[PDB]
Amino acid sequence: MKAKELREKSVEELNTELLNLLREQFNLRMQAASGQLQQSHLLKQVRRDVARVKTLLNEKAGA
Amino acid sequence: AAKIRRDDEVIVLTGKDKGKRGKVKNVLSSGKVIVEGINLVKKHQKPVPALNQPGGIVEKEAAIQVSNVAIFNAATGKADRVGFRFEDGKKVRFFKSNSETI
Amino acid sequence: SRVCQVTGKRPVTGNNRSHALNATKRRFLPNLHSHRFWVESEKRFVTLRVSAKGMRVIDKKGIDTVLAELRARGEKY
Amino acid sequence: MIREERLLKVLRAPHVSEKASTAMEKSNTIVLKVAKDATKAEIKAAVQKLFEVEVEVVNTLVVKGKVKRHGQRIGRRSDWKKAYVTLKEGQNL
Amino acid sequence: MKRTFQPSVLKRNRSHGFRARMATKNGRQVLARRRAKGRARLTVSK
RNA sequence: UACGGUGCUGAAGCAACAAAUGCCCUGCUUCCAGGAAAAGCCUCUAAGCAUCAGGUAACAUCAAAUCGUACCCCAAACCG
RNA sequence: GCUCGCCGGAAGACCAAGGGUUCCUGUCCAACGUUAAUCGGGGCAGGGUGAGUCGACCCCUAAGGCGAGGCCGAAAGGCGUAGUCGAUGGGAAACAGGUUAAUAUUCCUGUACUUGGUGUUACUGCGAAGGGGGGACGGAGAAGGCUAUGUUGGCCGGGCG
RNA sequence: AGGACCGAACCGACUAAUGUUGAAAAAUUAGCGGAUGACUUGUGGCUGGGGGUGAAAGGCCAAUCAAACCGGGAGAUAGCU
RNA sequence: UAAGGUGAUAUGAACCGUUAUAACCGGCGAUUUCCGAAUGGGGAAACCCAGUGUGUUUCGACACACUAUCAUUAACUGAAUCCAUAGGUUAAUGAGGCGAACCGGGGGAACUGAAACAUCUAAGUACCCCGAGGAAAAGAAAUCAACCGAGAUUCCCCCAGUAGCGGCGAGCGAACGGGGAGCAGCCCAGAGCCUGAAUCAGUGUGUGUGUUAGUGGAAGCGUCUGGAAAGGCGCGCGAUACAGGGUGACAGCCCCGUACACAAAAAUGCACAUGCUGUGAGCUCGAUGAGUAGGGCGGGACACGUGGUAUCCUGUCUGAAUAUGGGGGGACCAUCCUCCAAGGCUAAAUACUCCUGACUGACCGAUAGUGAACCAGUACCGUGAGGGAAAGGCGAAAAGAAC
Repeated sequence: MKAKELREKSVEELNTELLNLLREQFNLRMQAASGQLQQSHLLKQVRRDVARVKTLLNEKAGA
Repeated sequence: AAKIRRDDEVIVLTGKDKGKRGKVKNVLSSGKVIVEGINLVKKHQKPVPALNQPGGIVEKEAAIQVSNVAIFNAATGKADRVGFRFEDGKKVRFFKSNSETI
Repeated sequence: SRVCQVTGKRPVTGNNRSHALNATKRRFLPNLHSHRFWVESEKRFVTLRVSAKGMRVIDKKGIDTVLAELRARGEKY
Repeated sequence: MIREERLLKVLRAPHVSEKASTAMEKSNTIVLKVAKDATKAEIKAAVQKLFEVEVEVVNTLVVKGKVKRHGQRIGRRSDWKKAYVTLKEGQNL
Repeated sequence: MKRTFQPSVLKRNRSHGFRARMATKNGRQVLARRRAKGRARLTVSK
């Protein structure tokens, strides 16, 4: 009872993972290669969030 | 738990002037603490971009050993030892020889 | 290989010994011949590479008991 | 059925940003760093989907990594794939 | 002067390569000995 | 012109002769020592099917992926 | 930069093998260069290798390798049928200009060519680890007809030493 | 036509000189033999150590050969130094 | 569990976090590219090329799963050849490969010693191969003993360097018997009195109990020298804690600990009515492992070299009796004693350490100790198998030398 990702146990996890990957991670990669500052923690946060949604998609079958 | 925390009024035990007392600013993983105004060293700062462009001999605090640091008691103005005794999973710190919760 | 297929006789290993007792490594081979045995229950011929002692065992015990032992051992024929 | 939006992570960096790439954008092509295992159909679909532009032909090459370090610690940089993506027409921005 | 080493990566891989080692049980013993010694490259040909 | 160089314009652009060890030529002649294999290609039917599936010709459209491609190579980049 | 010499069936140009960034640009001269070095195949940074037509892959096989079953062998294993790999050989197709500091039959311009998928139309017997043809082959010698190429003349531009 | 003749590439190595801590653990220079053939060469394959291969010298088998190299028996043994 | 963290050289940058939800540690899961037994076919490891389904399709195509071989079993087909077998296909289950030593088996040297060397030795050693387990093997007398008796196997100490074997040379070398560690015996070759009626194996909680995170954990101040006190001096205190390590010099009382007392969501190692599944109990009667024992020839193993040589094993050829019977008691024969081969299973004492944890050392201390204190089986060397280094220390703290 040390981490709280019970918030995204709803349906449309495929839509949420699609918004996490489709142009969010992509635009952060384009921004990081063109040069902007804040992306250093945002890239890690987005790839971790993609890992959360993909674990939950493997966990449940209703979404 | 750690006896000396992030913001503790503490007193030095050994080295240079051991009478001075100050507040911890950082606790390092190497078993060392930065206490405010205690190990003033004069670093010869080279010129560099971003911050510290001209450089200087500006004093800076060095890390001192947390064993060389003892906590301070306001009621009895001496160095004191710390114990961890309370009933639940959150153990409070108490002063030895006074039995008062910090 | 040179295996009797009914008595399990393989080449064993011993010595050529002479008058001066010079030991030289030699091997003793089984008296192996390929023989077609007529089986009456299956009404056919079964070819086995067997020793002459193996054919004596086949004559004594019958070919049906022998082939039952070969199926029990799992050996093809 | 244009390829999966998960699979359209092949585009890695927008612009290699030197005189060859900028001269190719001045005349004809965008130059991109596109994955290692990306095929030309994947790069074509990814450019046409993730950008508004239309592409005619994609030319790819594999860049080998260099060593760049002294003999105390010899190491190698990673191989990467460089795509010349031809979309010379119909953009003002 | 023609020297003894005349390189060819095809003959190198056919003679001393990983699959040439794995074909015979003795080359698999060579690979077992090199894994037990701890070589960074099993077949330096490959 | 920062003298790396850039851009515009750009006339004649034909004929004869001599020519290979290259091409026709995997040809021709001759000889004995008597000079790979299989597929691509063409054709024939067997089992099967019959306005079906296929094969031809025309037109239109799509596709041709992946890897190599720098540089040395009678050598200061290969073997010594 | 101007002279002088050297190779020129190479000491020129392009590949294959082999090597693996030595390629180009900026910067540096500790070590490495049998000397100095401002230079470098050296150090450190960037950049640079763009293909339906070139090669590999791919289809096919030679020598040979492996080889279901199989035969043999104390064991390990040896040989080998079907088969499946194996180029150094045999099957589709692109040329000339222009361009980069560094790519080039790949990029650009001009003009093409080949092999498959799908769809429409018109005609119609289509169909195979099968049969046949073809691929498909030696050495030497001798023409003839050419061409790459070269020389000379014409033409054009410049010259008037 | 020819294991024909002369002579380059190519293959080889008869003589001499130099080099002998070499430019080179067999080469350079000046000549020399073959140069359509028992030729020469590229690529790949096969033959494995009391074994192979040898127009045969015990030659060659990775600068190693009257028995390769590596590891092991192994600290063989050494009445010798 | 926590007030600090985002592994290291390695700083920075951008951030996360208050102890009730950052990070760290543990249990259980999720993911786990490609190669490699590599398993769809191939291959020059980390690559090339597919086939069959299901689904999507913007018609460009995409995603996922399966497809190796062998053994066994089942189903359906299926020749010469009518029946049938051989073969073919599908499905289920198992295997494959790796790993340091120990163990069993198949094969098996030579150097050497004999002061040469061939019998002999080295030595059934090295090595090669096969197989298995946490141990393996062996194992419940066709065993010894000696007229008294012991009562399966294994391991240790004696016996004993004995008896013997031996070019009676070199050398090899028991047994009986005794003292110990450990110690339960069973089952089939078969029918009736019995049908869970006691063992054995499997199966999810329970008790007890260890493991995989952890928690609390005593008691020191003044002064001198000194850069620094843990040292000298003085006065106390704790001790079921004076094991150890760090801290600016040598600390029981500064820190981490230590003695002691505890702690588990979950996953896990062992004794039961353990709910059950199967095998299966005790009584009577019967049977008592045949190409076998033995023999001839050639060998091997027994300490035993064929010798006067018993016993075991069998490549070859033979070949009984079968409990009024047979084996052994070291040529052999009588008597006597003792035991039942030709079918199996079986814990413990025994061997070993690739590993994990704790502790120890009249072990080493950077030419030593591992080859490797350090980015070491690395750099280099070799076609390859393979060979194989050198290289530690500023300081208490970078305060790593502004100008």
